[PDB]
Amino acid sequence: VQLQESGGGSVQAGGSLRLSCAASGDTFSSYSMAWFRQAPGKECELVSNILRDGTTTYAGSVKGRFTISRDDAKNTVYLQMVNLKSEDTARYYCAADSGTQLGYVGAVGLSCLDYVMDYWGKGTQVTVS
Amino acid sequence: GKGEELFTGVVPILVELDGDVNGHKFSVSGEGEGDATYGKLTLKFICTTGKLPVPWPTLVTTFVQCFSRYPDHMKRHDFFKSAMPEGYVQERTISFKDDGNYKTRAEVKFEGDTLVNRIELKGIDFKEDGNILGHKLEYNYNSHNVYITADKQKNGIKANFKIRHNIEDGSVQLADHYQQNTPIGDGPVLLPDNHYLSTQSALSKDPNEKRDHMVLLEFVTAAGIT
Repeated sequence: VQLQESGGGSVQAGGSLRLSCAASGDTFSSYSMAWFRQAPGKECELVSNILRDGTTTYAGSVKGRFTISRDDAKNTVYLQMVNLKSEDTARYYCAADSGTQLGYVGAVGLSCLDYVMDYWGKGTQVTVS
Repeated sequence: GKGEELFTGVVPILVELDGDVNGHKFSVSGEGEGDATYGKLTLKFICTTGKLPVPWPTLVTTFVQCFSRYPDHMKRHDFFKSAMPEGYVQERTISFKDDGNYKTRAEVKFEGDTLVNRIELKGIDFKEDGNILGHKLEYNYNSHNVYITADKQKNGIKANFKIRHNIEDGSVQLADHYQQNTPIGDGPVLLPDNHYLSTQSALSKDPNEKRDHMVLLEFVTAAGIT
């Protein structure tokens, strides 16, 4: 499986962005999907999950502004962000996993990879001005 | 809290495990001590049934997170100590990639002044030719985080994480961990916000020990909340 993020870039504070992540192959629906983000000099954060069973979770700082969703036909996961703030500036990564996923959100350590996932996208920069 | 106060000094630890992996039966007895002030564990485990049929490193996570150092600003998130002295049940499923799984049930509680971890382990569907039953893991251990989420319904917590076990040929064997902890007592416990335990483990041998055994020096520190 390859994961490819798109839909990032620059945006005004108060604006919106929809990140997309497309998976290759024919095995998507069984994966729990997640969005991580990391800003310079900070711990990586798991910001939102959508589990295999459909359950969604969100870091407290984005609850009510971010919405995660998946399309098991297009094999894609999305992160709709509204009312973006400077605090949201970071590189955002898509990840997929077939192991135990319980909906953890929050800091995961100095590397996103410290939270072990089967597959990772290369990420996309989001810069809020 | 009463629970927390039990850990301000050095506490003796006893670990006892009965195991059955693919029908291979074994028992392990361990002794040591924990000093939660420093998140420090020193433990020596001995296989009392002869040769351990699985690699020592695969049993590290199974062989007392109540000894984690919770920074003062995070003390309200320490479920493990809050459940003491009556203790907690810790259950795991550990799934080795492309191989078998362990299921463990342990009770962690005080017996007198001693913190005891009593474990039953069942392993099934392993390959005799695989990294586990074939003893192909290196005798070392990487640093890992343990990701904790609350389980209000059971008045406890859950955790998940994967362990990366170095293999002798240079590859890595993943061990996915599902964990649940529930209090043995019916009294109040602390239910945490999401956070993680950062854990470093060093494996060694006692030069004067002829039995199959493992010496473990481990440091566990809670993190993720500012």
